[PDB]
Amino acid sequence: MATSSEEVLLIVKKVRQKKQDGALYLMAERIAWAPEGKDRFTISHMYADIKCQKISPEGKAKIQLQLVLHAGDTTNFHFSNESTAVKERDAVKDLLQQLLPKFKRKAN
Amino acid sequence: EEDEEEDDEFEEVADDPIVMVAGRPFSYSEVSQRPELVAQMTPEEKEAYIAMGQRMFEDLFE
Repeated sequence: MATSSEEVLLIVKKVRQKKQDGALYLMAERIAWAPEGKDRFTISHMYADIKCQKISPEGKAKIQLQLVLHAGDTTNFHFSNESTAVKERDAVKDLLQQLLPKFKRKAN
Repeated sequence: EEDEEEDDEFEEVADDPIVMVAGRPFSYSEVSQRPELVAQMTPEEKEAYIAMGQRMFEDLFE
């Protein structure tokens, strides 16, 4: 969505951020989430400020994805796509983990 | 307004890049754990692995 034309990695939908149904957008250099149908993302984090990740594995009925940033903030994305939730989480997690080193900037 | 989020089972994910070996996509922690992989990895792949490591290596110093 950036004017710089970034490489959108993965567009996840039915992504609930604290009971807020929206979508999780993994963009080239930033992970941004927005509810239902919004142009302006609600939560935008850059792979450069993210320290590590945390994810609810297959032992979780609720498909969640926590992002631990260097700032001292951790956001847990609650995927509720009954058909892809887990895979979309795992996908995001995969892309997230793999793409992190590209912008990873230890500021803490 | 409530909270259905608990955080009782999360895998601390680690920023791990993908390094191909012999044309096969392996993870960095995967390639590093397998000496045979780096031993079967081409110069390009080895340099790629090394370079990919330098990226993370340049993000330390603390």
